[PDB]
Amino acid sequence: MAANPYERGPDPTDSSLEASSGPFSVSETSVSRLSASGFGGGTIYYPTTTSEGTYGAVAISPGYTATQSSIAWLGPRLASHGFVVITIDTNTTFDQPDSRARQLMAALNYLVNRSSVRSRIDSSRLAVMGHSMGGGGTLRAAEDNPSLKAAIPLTPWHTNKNWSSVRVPTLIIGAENDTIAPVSSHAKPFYNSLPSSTPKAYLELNGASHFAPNSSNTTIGKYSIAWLKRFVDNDTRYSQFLCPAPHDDSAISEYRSTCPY
Ligand code: NA
Repeated sequence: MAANPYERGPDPTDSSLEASSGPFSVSETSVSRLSASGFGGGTIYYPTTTSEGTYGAVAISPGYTATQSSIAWLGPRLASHGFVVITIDTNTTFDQPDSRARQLMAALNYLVNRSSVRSRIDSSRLAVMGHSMGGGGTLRAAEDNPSLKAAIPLTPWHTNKNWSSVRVPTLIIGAENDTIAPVSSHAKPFYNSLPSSTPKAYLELNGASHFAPNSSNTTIGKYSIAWLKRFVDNDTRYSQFLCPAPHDDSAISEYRSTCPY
Protein backbone atom coordinates (compact mmCIF):
# COMPACT_ATOMS: atom_id res chain seq x y z
CA MET A 1 0.00 0.00 0.00
CA ALA A 2 1.17 3.52 -0.81
CA ALA A 3 2.56 5.43 2.16
CA ASN A 4 0.10 8.25 1.41
CA PRO A 5 -3.41 6.93 2.19
CA TYR A 6 -5.10 9.66 0.10
CA GLU A 7 -3.62 8.58 -3.25
CA ARG A 8 -6.36 7.66 -5.73
CA GLY A 9 -6.09 6.39 -9.29
CA PRO A 10 -3.14 5.21 -11.37
CA ASP A 11 0.12 7.08 -11.72
CA PRO A 12 -0.56 10.23 -13.79
CA THR A 13 0.79 11.15 -17.21
CA ASP A 14 0.57 14.27 -19.34
CA SER A 15 -1.73 12.24 -21.59
CA SER A 16 -4.05 11.16 -18.79
CA LEU A 17 -4.38 14.72 -17.45
CA GLU A 18 -4.96 16.25 -20.91
CA ALA A 19 -7.68 13.70 -21.68
CA SER A 20 -11.35 14.65 -21.57
CA SER A 21 -11.95 12.27 -18.64
CA GLY A 22 -10.00 10.77 -15.79
CA PRO A 23 -10.02 7.16 -14.61
CA PHE A 24 -13.21 7.38 -12.51
CA SER A 25 -16.74 7.13 -13.88
CA VAL A 26 -18.82 10.08 -12.70
CA SER A 27 -22.35 10.31 -11.31
CA GLU A 28 -24.30 13.49 -10.67
CA THR A 29 -27.04 14.70 -8.35
CA SER A 30 -28.40 18.16 -7.58
CA VAL A 31 -29.43 20.32 -4.65
CA SER A 32 -32.25 22.81 -5.08
CA ARG A 33 -32.03 26.51 -4.31
CA LEU A 34 -34.44 25.93 -1.43
CA SER A 35 -32.47 23.05 0.10
CA ALA A 36 -29.17 24.94 -0.27
CA SER A 37 -28.78 26.91 2.95
CA GLY A 38 -26.67 29.97 2.20
CA PHE A 39 -26.27 29.52 -1.57
CA GLY A 40 -28.36 29.14 -4.70
CA GLY A 41 -28.23 25.40 -5.25
CA GLY A 42 -25.84 23.39 -7.33
CA THR A 43 -24.98 20.22 -9.19
CA ILE A 44 -22.80 17.66 -7.42
CA TYR A 45 -20.46 15.50 -9.52
CA TYR A 46 -18.90 12.53 -7.77
CA PRO A 47 -16.97 9.34 -8.55
CA THR A 48 -19.41 6.46 -8.67
CA THR A 49 -16.90 4.15 -7.05
CA THR A 50 -16.04 4.25 -3.35
CA SER A 51 -13.68 1.25 -3.36
CA GLU A 52 -10.44 3.24 -2.96
CA GLY A 53 -11.67 5.40 -0.07
CA THR A 54 -13.24 8.79 0.43
CA TYR A 55 -12.34 11.84 -1.65
CA GLY A 56 -11.65 15.49 -1.12
CA ALA A 57 -14.38 17.95 -2.07
CA VAL A 58 -14.32 21.11 -4.18
CA ALA A 59 -16.84 23.95 -4.45
CA ILE A 60 -16.80 26.07 -7.62
CA SER A 61 -18.41 29.50 -8.04
CA PRO A 62 -19.39 31.24 -11.30
CA GLY A 63 -18.90 34.94 -11.89
CA TYR A 64 -21.00 38.09 -12.17
CA THR A 65 -24.31 37.61 -14.04
CA ALA A 66 -23.45 33.94 -14.63
CA THR A 67 -24.88 30.58 -13.57
CA GLN A 68 -23.67 27.01 -13.25
CA SER A 69 -23.70 26.45 -17.00
CA SER A 70 -20.62 28.68 -17.30
CA ILE A 71 -18.56 26.35 -15.07
CA ALA A 72 -20.36 23.05 -15.66
CA TRP A 73 -17.60 21.35 -17.64
CA LEU A 74 -15.29 21.42 -14.60
CA GLY A 75 -17.62 19.11 -12.68
CA PRO A 76 -17.09 15.94 -14.70
CA ARG A 77 -13.53 16.88 -15.63
CA LEU A 78 -12.32 17.16 -12.03
CA ALA A 79 -14.61 14.56 -10.45
CA SER A 80 -13.37 11.94 -12.92
CA HIS A 81 -9.90 12.18 -11.33
CA GLY A 82 -11.22 11.47 -7.83
CA PHE A 83 -13.00 14.46 -6.29
CA VAL A 84 -16.51 15.40 -5.20
CA VAL A 85 -17.31 18.67 -6.96
CA ILE A 86 -20.24 21.06 -6.53
CA THR A 87 -20.83 23.75 -9.14
CA ILE A 88 -23.00 26.28 -7.34
CA ASP A 89 -25.44 28.97 -8.31
CA THR A 90 -25.26 32.06 -6.13
CA ASN A 91 -28.14 33.62 -4.21
CA THR A 92 -28.33 36.23 -6.97
CA THR A 93 -26.30 36.57 -10.15
CA PHE A 94 -25.23 40.06 -9.00
CA ASP A 95 -23.56 38.89 -5.76
CA GLN A 96 -20.14 40.47 -5.15
CA PRO A 97 -16.90 38.54 -4.55
CA ASP A 98 -16.97 38.54 -0.74
CA SER A 99 -20.56 37.27 -0.82
CA ARG A 100 -19.52 34.47 -3.18
CA ALA A 101 -16.77 33.54 -0.71
CA ARG A 102 -19.37 32.90 1.99
CA GLN A 103 -21.47 30.86 -0.44
CA LEU A 104 -18.53 28.67 -1.41
CA MET A 105 -18.07 27.81 2.26
CA ALA A 106 -21.81 27.25 2.73
CA ALA A 107 -21.72 24.83 -0.21
CA LEU A 108 -18.84 22.89 1.36
CA ASN A 109 -20.76 22.79 4.65
CA TYR A 110 -23.77 21.35 2.82
CA LEU A 111 -21.65 18.73 1.05
CA VAL A 112 -19.93 17.53 4.23
CA ASN A 113 -22.95 17.57 6.53
CA ARG A 114 -26.20 17.20 4.58
CA SER A 115 -25.69 16.01 0.99
CA SER A 116 -26.62 12.52 -0.18
CA VAL A 117 -22.93 11.95 -1.05
CA ARG A 118 -21.46 13.16 2.26
CA SER A 119 -20.29 9.61 3.02
CA ARG A 120 -17.91 9.78 0.03
CA ILE A 121 -16.14 12.91 1.32
CA ASP A 122 -13.20 13.32 3.67
CA SER A 123 -14.34 16.48 5.43
CA SER A 124 -10.76 17.38 6.39
CA ARG A 125 -9.75 17.85 2.71
CA LEU A 126 -11.65 20.67 1.01
CA ALA A 127 -10.93 23.18 -1.74
CA VAL A 128 -12.47 26.20 -3.47
CA MET A 129 -12.42 27.35 -7.10
CA GLY A 130 -14.25 30.01 -9.06
CA HIS A 131 -14.41 32.12 -12.18
CA SER A 132 -14.10 35.91 -12.31
CA MET A 133 -15.89 37.37 -9.28
CA GLY A 134 -16.07 33.73 -8.21
CA GLY A 135 -12.29 33.71 -8.36
CA GLY A 136 -12.22 36.78 -6.17
CA GLY A 137 -14.50 34.92 -3.79
CA THR A 138 -12.05 32.01 -3.92
CA LEU A 139 -9.24 34.27 -2.70
CA ARG A 140 -11.40 35.66 0.10
CA ALA A 141 -12.56 32.18 1.12
CA ALA A 142 -8.92 31.08 1.24
CA GLU A 143 -7.96 34.10 3.35
CA ASP A 144 -10.77 33.55 5.87
CA ASN A 145 -10.59 29.72 6.04
CA PRO A 146 -6.94 28.66 6.35
CA SER A 147 -7.92 25.00 6.91
CA LEU A 148 -8.77 24.76 3.20
CA LYS A 149 -6.31 22.54 1.35
CA ALA A 150 -6.27 24.39 -1.99
CA ALA A 151 -7.70 27.37 -3.88
CA ILE A 152 -7.83 27.92 -7.64
CA PRO A 153 -8.98 31.39 -8.78
CA LEU A 154 -9.77 31.37 -12.52
CA THR A 155 -9.35 34.75 -14.29
CA PRO A 156 -10.20 36.33 -10.93
CA TRP A 157 -11.79 39.74 -10.37
CA HIS A 158 -11.62 41.59 -7.05
CA THR A 159 -11.22 45.17 -5.87
CA ASN A 160 -8.91 44.02 -3.05
CA LYS A 161 -5.40 43.51 -4.45
CA ASN A 162 -3.67 42.49 -1.19
CA TRP A 163 -3.87 38.77 -0.34
CA SER A 164 -0.74 38.66 1.81
CA SER A 165 -2.51 36.69 4.57
CA VAL A 166 -3.45 33.72 2.35
CA ARG A 167 -1.92 30.52 3.77
CA VAL A 168 -3.78 28.07 1.49
CA PRO A 169 -1.94 26.68 -1.58
CA THR A 170 -3.21 28.85 -4.42
CA LEU A 171 -2.99 28.46 -8.19
CA ILE A 172 -4.11 31.58 -10.07
CA ILE A 173 -4.96 31.14 -13.75
CA GLY A 174 -4.94 34.31 -15.82
CA ALA A 175 -5.87 35.01 -19.45
CA GLU A 176 -3.23 36.95 -21.36
CA ASN A 177 -5.72 39.06 -23.35
CA ASP A 178 -8.32 39.45 -20.58
CA THR A 179 -10.07 42.82 -20.87
CA ILE A 180 -12.63 42.21 -18.09
CA ALA A 181 -10.23 41.31 -15.26
CA PRO A 182 -6.92 42.38 -16.85
CA VAL A 183 -4.07 40.33 -15.44
CA SER A 184 -2.02 43.51 -14.90
CA SER A 185 -4.62 44.83 -12.43
CA HIS A 186 -6.14 41.60 -11.04
CA ALA A 187 -4.48 38.18 -11.39
CA LYS A 188 -0.86 39.34 -11.25
CA PRO A 189 -1.25 41.79 -8.33
CA PHE A 190 -3.08 38.98 -6.52
CA TYR A 191 -0.27 36.49 -7.17
CA ASN A 192 2.49 38.96 -6.26
CA SER A 193 0.84 39.74 -2.91
CA LEU A 194 0.57 36.08 -1.89
CA PRO A 195 3.30 35.15 0.63
CA SER A 196 6.27 33.29 -0.83
CA SER A 197 5.94 30.90 2.14
CA THR A 198 2.54 29.76 0.81
CA PRO A 199 2.75 27.19 -2.03
CA LYS A 200 1.59 29.10 -5.08
CA ALA A 201 1.65 29.34 -8.85
CA TYR A 202 0.58 31.73 -11.59
CA LEU A 203 -0.41 30.22 -14.95
CA GLU A 204 -1.20 32.57 -17.83
CA LEU A 205 -3.13 31.27 -20.83
CA ASN A 206 -1.55 32.40 -24.09
CA GLY A 207 -3.87 34.53 -26.21
CA ALA A 208 -6.87 33.84 -24.00
CA SER A 209 -9.94 35.93 -23.19
CA HIS A 210 -11.80 36.28 -19.88
CA PHE A 211 -14.15 33.49 -20.99
CA ALA A 212 -11.54 30.79 -21.57
CA PRO A 213 -12.61 29.13 -18.27
CA ASN A 214 -16.23 28.77 -19.48
CA SER A 215 -15.43 26.16 -22.17
CA SER A 216 -13.52 22.88 -22.02
CA ASN A 217 -9.84 23.83 -21.81
CA THR A 218 -7.08 21.23 -21.78
CA THR A 219 -4.62 23.48 -19.93
CA ILE A 220 -7.01 24.60 -17.19
CA GLY A 221 -8.07 21.00 -16.61
CA LYS A 222 -4.54 19.61 -16.53
CA TYR A 223 -3.10 22.07 -14.02
CA SER A 224 -6.26 22.32 -11.92
CA ILE A 225 -6.24 18.54 -11.52
CA ALA A 226 -2.53 18.51 -10.66
CA TRP A 227 -2.98 21.29 -8.11
CA LEU A 228 -5.92 19.63 -6.37
CA LYS A 229 -4.16 16.26 -6.38
CA ARG A 230 -0.95 17.69 -4.96
CA PHE A 231 -2.56 19.68 -2.16
CA VAL A 232 -5.99 18.20 -1.45
CA ASP A 233 -4.61 14.62 -1.62
CA ASN A 234 -0.99 15.45 -0.64
CA ASP A 235 -0.28 13.46 -3.81
CA THR A 236 3.35 14.10 -4.73
CA ARG A 237 3.01 12.03 -7.91
CA TYR A 238 1.62 15.31 -9.33
CA SER A 239 4.60 17.48 -8.37
CA GLN A 240 6.17 16.53 -11.71
CA PHE A 241 3.57 18.60 -13.58
CA LEU A 242 3.77 21.64 -11.30
CA CYS A 243 7.57 21.59 -10.85
CA PRO A 244 8.95 19.74 -13.88
CA ALA A 245 12.61 18.74 -13.89
CA PRO A 246 14.86 16.37 -15.86
CA HIS A 247 14.81 13.88 -12.97
CA ASP A 248 11.17 13.16 -13.90
CA ASP A 249 12.83 11.04 -16.62
CA SER A 250 13.16 7.45 -15.42
CA ALA A 251 16.71 7.40 -16.85
CA ILE A 252 17.83 10.28 -14.59
CA SER A 253 18.12 9.57 -10.87
CA GLU A 254 19.19 13.13 -9.93
CA TYR A 255 19.41 16.50 -11.65
CA ARG A 256 20.79 19.72 -10.16
CA SER A 257 21.46 23.02 -11.89
CA THR A 258 21.76 26.78 -11.56
CA CYS A 259 18.62 27.22 -13.69
CA PRO A 260 17.10 29.37 -15.01
CA TYR A 261 19.41 30.13 -17.93
NA1 NA B 1 14.14 9.93 -12.50
